[PDB]
Amino acid sequence: GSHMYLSKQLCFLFYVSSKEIIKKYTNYLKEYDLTYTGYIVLMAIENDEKLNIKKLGERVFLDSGTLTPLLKKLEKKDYVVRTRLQISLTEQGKAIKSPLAEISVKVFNEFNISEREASDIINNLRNFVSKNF
Amino acid sequence: MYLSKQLCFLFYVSSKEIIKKYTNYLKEYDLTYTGYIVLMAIENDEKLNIKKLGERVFLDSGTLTPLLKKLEKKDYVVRTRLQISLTEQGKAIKSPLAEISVKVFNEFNISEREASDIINNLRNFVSKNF
Repeated sequence: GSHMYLSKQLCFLFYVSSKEIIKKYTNYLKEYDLTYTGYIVLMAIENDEKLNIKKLGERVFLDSGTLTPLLKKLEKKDYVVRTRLQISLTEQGKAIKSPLAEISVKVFNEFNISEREASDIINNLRNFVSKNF
Repeated sequence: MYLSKQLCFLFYVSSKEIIKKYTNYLKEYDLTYTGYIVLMAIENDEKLNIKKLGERVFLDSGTLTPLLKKLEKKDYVVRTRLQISLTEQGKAIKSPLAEISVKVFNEFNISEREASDIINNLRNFVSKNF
């Protein structure tokens, strides 16, 4: 019944779409030596902001096991600093977010997807998370 | 600017959350998510060539071949001189594997109409793009 046929379609279609969207980011991100998840973390920390790792994890839907070695790497890259712990952006981190911001726009402009189609996806995923997170 | 920001993030979060859920359920089978997709794509009594399977799941041989070797080590697929088919053990879990997807998307509070809208959005995006 519908729980089976709809979930199968949901599963496959999220698998293909996610796979392929991440591929396009990763392409742009190589030039910066950043992974996709690393990019997400940087983009999520605001410039005036100091965060603890738990709250940061809540915001980007990552576990501590994932976020912890990732922050160390970003620290090594001099993009974030940890101050006893709080996380924030370095001047280099704040600066690198200028070009990084262009990447989402670039990816979107590269896909065949209209402004109206994007709007619908936004609305529906809001809810898909909304009544869910 | 906002459009592409919201779409970047909302997609990130959706996939982050589907996978978390498939990982929970898949541990019992020692399967990665991509491996699960691959098994789901091979019908119970089917023998396919690896090129066609690659087509079904949008993977090139660079990713698919090592994955098939692993699935073979796990006694789920048989590879034959290259043709792929399910082992008897792989056929024995096709049913419980399918039921996982229902468990997963179920954990969402999502109606039939809400799921259908998402499906139509994504199917459109996929057909226009890949």
